[PDB]
Amino acid sequence: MKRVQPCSLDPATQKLITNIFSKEMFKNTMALMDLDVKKMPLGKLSKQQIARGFEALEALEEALKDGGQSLEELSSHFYTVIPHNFGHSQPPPINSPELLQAKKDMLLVLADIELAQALQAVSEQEKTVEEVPHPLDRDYQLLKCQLQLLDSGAPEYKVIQTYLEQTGSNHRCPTLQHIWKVNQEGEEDRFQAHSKLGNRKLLWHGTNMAVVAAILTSGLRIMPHSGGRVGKGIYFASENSKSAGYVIGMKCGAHHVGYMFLGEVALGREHHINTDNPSLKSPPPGFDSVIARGHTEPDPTQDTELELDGQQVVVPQGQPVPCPEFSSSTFSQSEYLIYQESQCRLRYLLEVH
Ligand SMILES: C[C@H](NC(=O)CCc1nc2ccccc2c(=O)[nH]1)c1ccc(S(N)(=O)=O)cc1
Repeated sequence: MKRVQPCSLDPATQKLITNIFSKEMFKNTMALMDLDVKKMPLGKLSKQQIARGFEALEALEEALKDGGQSLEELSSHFYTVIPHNFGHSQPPPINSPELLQAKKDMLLVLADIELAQALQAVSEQEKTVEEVPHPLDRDYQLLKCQLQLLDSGAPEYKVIQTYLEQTGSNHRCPTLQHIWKVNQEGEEDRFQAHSKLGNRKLLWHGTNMAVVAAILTSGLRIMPHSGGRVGKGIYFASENSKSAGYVIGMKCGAHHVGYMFLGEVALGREHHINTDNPSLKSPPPGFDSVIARGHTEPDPTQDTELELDGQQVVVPQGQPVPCPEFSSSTFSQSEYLIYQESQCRLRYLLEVH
């Protein structure tokens, strides 16, 4: 009988680790994506199944763009590979770009749920040691990501709170509960490659609770089937309200808990666009980033800076104001795009209610 060592984590961090590895959380997310958890339990999810789903979506995409299989037949194959639940009615045929991308996105999220399950598999060294860490220590250790909870008077704390408050929704701004500093080392080496590149900004990235463990383990990633209104890159926002739209939170007790990242992004020379371009795979030549510019932007006259690893990083502090040059943009709020994973380092994780 092995000893369970006492937990080293503070209460807030124990809660985070409980939440981002929660089996209920993961199954709730699968239900929210219309998956049939009975047919596709967490422990049964595999990389092969996910890869087969992407092959089925690739066939669908080719059909959508002959005498090949019907969209219904090809949809049926996808739905056999990745079981869905629509209260035991037929699932719907995947017959639009929008629905195709929504299934790609679902699988990208499912891939990160499978990553978290794979991470948790018990190693052989763990079966042999006579003492084990507390389970929340074990789970924290698996991330290979240093988290340090910040208190009120950490130098950046007020700056981050201000960014959240001034750029979050005016009527029901998310309520800040915790901030952690995030150090995923060996993001370090690849990030140091952009050390010459100025124009760094701290930007919001909101996400599903179900992908937080994966992000902490592996950083923000660009995968083969990722897409959106500015193409195949990593998406950020300068307005918390925009990123908060992507936060899938979870009911815990009387409240709704969600997580948002702050990334330091080396934007370099910006290419500004004012119309959607879902086909982009890089900036144009001589540019380091693409900014889909919104009707509004956090008032640039109120920008401050933080010093992170000896570099100045801009942090907006202003309420959003109108930008006359982009009053006719297809974007209400800006989307900031990088097309190399190396141009972002995770810096902070916020718990918001
Ligand atoms: C489908 C899901 N996408 C998101 O979570 C997008 C979240 C998001 N989109 C934004 C778009 C514009 C501006 C801001 C954001 C943002 O803050 N989050 C996703 C989840 C996981 C992955 S992975 N496993 O390839 O690293 C990729 C994509």
